[PDB]
Amino acid sequence: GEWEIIEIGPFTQNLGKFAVDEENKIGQYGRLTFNKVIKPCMKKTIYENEREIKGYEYQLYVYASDKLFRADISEDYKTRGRKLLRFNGPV
Repeated sequence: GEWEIIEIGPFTQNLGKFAVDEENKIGQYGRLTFNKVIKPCMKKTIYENEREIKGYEYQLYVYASDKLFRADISEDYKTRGRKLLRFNGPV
């Protein structure tokens, strides 16, 4: 368990892809969000000791046209959960 931001290209757009494809999950009715999906993203892996988990939290900020957004991805184990949900962005 230790890491953080990596790149500033796909790493961001990535969440954007699953963003609209997952926006439904955490929520109920997804929408359009491809205006400006990026913002200061970040990621943090989560490995046990001998490969008992090896999770990864993907936090992306989707700055769409209608406004600024952001989702949170987490895929850990041992006492975690794997899936994309978060999709907000306060002001």
